Amino acid sequence: GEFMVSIMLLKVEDLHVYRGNREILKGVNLTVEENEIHAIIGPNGAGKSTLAYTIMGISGYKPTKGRIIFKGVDIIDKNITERARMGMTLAWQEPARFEGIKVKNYLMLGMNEKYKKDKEIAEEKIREALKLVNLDPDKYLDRYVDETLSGGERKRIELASIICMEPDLAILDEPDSGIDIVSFDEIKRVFDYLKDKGCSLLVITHREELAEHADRVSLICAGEVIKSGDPKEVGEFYKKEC
Amino acid sequence: GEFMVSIMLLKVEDLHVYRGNREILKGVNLTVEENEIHAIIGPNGAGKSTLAYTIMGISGYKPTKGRIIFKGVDIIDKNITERARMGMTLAWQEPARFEGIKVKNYLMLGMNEKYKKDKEIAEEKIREALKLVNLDPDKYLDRYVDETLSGGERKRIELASIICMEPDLAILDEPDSGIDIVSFDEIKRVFDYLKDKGCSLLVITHREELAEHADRVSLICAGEVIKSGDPKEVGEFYKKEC
Amino acid sequence: KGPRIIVKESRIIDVQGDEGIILEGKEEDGKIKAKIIVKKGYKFKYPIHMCFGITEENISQIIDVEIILEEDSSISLMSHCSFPKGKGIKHIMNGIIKIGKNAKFSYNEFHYHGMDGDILVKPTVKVEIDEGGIYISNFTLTKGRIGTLDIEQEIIAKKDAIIDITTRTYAIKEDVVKVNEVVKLNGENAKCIIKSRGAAMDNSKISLKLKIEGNAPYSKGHIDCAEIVKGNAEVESIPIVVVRDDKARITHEAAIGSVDKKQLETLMAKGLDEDEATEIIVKGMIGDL
Amino acid sequence: KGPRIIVKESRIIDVQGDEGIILEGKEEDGKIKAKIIVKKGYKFKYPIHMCFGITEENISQIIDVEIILEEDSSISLMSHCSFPKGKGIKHIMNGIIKIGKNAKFSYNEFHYHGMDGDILVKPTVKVEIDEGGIYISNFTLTKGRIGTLDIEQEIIAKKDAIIDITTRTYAIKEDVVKVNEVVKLNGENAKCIIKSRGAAMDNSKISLKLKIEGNAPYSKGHIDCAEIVKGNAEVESIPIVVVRDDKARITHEAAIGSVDKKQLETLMAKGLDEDEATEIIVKGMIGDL
Repeated sequence: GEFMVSIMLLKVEDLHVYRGNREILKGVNLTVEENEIHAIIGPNGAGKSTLAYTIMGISGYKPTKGRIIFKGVDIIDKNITERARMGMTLAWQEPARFEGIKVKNYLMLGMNEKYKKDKEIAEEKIREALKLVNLDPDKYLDRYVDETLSGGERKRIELASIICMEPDLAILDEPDSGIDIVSFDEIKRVFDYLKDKGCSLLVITHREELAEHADRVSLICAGEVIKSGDPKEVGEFYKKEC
Repeated sequence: GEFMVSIMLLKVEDLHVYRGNREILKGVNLTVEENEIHAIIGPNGAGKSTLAYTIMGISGYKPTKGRIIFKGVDIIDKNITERARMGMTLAWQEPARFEGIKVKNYLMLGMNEKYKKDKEIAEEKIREALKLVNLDPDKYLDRYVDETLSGGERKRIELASIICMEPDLAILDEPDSGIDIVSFDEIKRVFDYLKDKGCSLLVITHREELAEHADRVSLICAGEVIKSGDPKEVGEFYKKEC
Repeated sequence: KGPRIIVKESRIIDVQGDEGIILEGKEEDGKIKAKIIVKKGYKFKYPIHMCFGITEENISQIIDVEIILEEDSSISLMSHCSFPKGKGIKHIMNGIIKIGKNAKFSYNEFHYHGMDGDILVKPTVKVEIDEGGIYISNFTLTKGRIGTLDIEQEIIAKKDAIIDITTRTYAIKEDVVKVNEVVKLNGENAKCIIKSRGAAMDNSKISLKLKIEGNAPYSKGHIDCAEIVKGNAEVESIPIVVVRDDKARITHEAAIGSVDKKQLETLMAKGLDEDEATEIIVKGMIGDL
Repeated sequence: KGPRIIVKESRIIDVQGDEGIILEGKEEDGKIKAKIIVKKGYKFKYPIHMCFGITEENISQIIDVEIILEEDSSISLMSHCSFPKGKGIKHIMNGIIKIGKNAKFSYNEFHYHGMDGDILVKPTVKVEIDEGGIYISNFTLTKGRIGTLDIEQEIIAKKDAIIDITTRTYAIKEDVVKVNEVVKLNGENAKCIIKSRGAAMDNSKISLKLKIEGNAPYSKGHIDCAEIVKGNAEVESIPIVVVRDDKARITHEAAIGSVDKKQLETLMAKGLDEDEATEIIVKGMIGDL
């Protein structure tokens, strides 16, 4: 209902999303609070990606029943651009390749107003973001975000984009996949940096080990939130009950 | 030299592999012993994939200096087929899709003579291999190993193939990537099963958490084996010194 | 025992049609004139048959057929060709298919030939699809010598139509395969896929011209072509894409020549030799496995 | 101050060639006859220039050039065209390029035009590549109105040759873009890539015919075509693949029509509107971004 909504950034109420004849999300009740790293775990086919695309307003992910409230506003009639302008962003699992867009210009797209305006401060933010994702800024600034990059380079540049954007809500679809991750300390270093800045992360993942580093974890099984709360408790339940 | 070679399955001696003008492997000294899960860790561009392809005899991965001895035989003039007939196999990171080959027929290719020998045993091994990788045998046996499958389904079928084959040496390039892994208990269940059967696994990985479950770990940095020994020992060194 | 059209040699053997499926047939000027009419609302789950047998030398099996599907109807036609003698055979089919509003037609033709390549299989199919219509077409010629295959199709699609056209061939000796298919997406949101799979060996000659025109907003199309070349076989792949709307999008992908190196090397890592591995790939490609 | 060939209007302004790079030039029958000869062993790291300026009305800048590169030589040619007035202009280049054993030639042509489209840019390039030779070609026309672009190229390659041909275009108003390139991989292990990138707006007409013939063992090729359609623009993509060897392999991929939905939606998730996001994609496509 209306209980504790004043400290809630995102509120998904009994959401039903259909993909063709199949109902993928069968009543999703999920909330994201301010300054929280809330992870979403679940098996293949549970609706993890569908949920992330429905919140962002991606075409073809329209709810049949339910509502998505972001910042107190029901975003039912808002498009991707309008939802992004409210402080919500999505990092896809396989970030799109773009013909002829340099890294230095790509990282300026959607950049936070606190960096975006001053040029020498915006250019410094790019360096800090590329250095956080273990990429040499001078080796990548003039590279294109095209097919030429490795999947790990392109996904690290996408992680740097989330850093430059510094959103109120960052939806991260499988952030540790395809980056050639050395250890969870690499991704935790980025997660804690965004958290300290005031961001909330909606980390979508199938890897229980990644979810344990989050503040809260929700287990989605067949389009429904089965258990939610403590990361280690709901995590151990996920590994056991599948 | 010749010390402890009688219990060694694989012996890579000062191996130099060139890919174009660049020398990728700059003197690799690595050994794989009988009944051992020997993991190889290293950053991107260290030569992990190149090493796995050079041992298997993949075209375009020819050594300039050094030798690869498998089962006491120097396999310098042996092709992929000839190396596979000696008990060595490779599971690629992105297993190839095939037009019109069913799962039930794909899992019979290269299957161990202990099971291939009898129809009832071969059909039983195909069910336990698919059940071990958490796939419903009846839901996948008549599916094609083509583009239609998800990356996770195709890579789980590839792990099932390694099980059916039961090689003396199984080279596994990034076995926990692209499978939608719930936890390391899923991959360890498969690793222990192969180990109990007498297989040696040459697990190639960039993820330190995965290498911790192996018996021995070798750190490859810029085509050379820097540290080798205990999993937490060399694993922690890799996270710090990179 | 089923709505079927049997043609042995150049003569009609049987012409039987059930309730809601009018099957007419006659012989005029050396050709067979068939007319299939699926009545409005009739959705048949059992496939209609059309058997063509040729055992005599120098037979010219010419069939002009018109298939009409009325609004909300559904039918599947399974054409079977058995030409084992193959000395002077000529199977020619000229078809006019009209798929009504929200109707669904599926066509599957399978050929079984002998080792004589004096066969000419020549289908020409004109297809007109109304708002919401569906057309699924499959031609398979992987048994015996093809001889000379000459397929020509032209499909005109209106709003919300769905087209799926496929060809699986196995060309050997001096076989000639000619495929010319055009799909015009002339209505909003009309979708199409043209797929070609096959293997060409010995002195075979393959020409695959596959075309999609995205002429309306939200029309989408994809051409997928894959052809293995073995021996002295020659292949030509001409996949045309025309776009006349800024909200239309068509893609194509093709791979022609030797088997994919990763596929070959993956099977060789299982202990199969290069010839066993290639044979597996080719058999899967032609639908044998 | 550099081996360059300057042509203002239909006249040669300058003809200077350095040591090991013979640059000849004369005017005969209304055409310019140039001849560039790169001497055996000479690998020049600095690019040769070729400027073409046209400010007069009704100019027919016809240039017949022959470029010969001897064994183990290397050169890069940077042709620049400035046609700002654009009324009745006609730039025609007919070139014969002969790349010797282990020689390397690179050609880059950039155009800067005004807003009137009475320009005809017509390059015809015949390229013969010997064992181990390299040919790199780039035509960019993304500034002002193209007018009518008519590119024709035919490349014949021997053992171990490498070919890389690219085209970047930005067609507006009633612009016509015609591209016809054929690459014949006639020697063992000869490799090729033909790439086309571009955006077509308003009432432009694009025709891209790109062809690769894999005629020898171990020859490999790839055709990559991507073209954005905006407004009432019309595009035709004809990418032909011919394979005449069982150890040859050629692939092709193309995407024609509206911008990729994932690319558009990824930029809109950054706060850009559909028009800003499309503008970014199109600018990157044409090499502006």
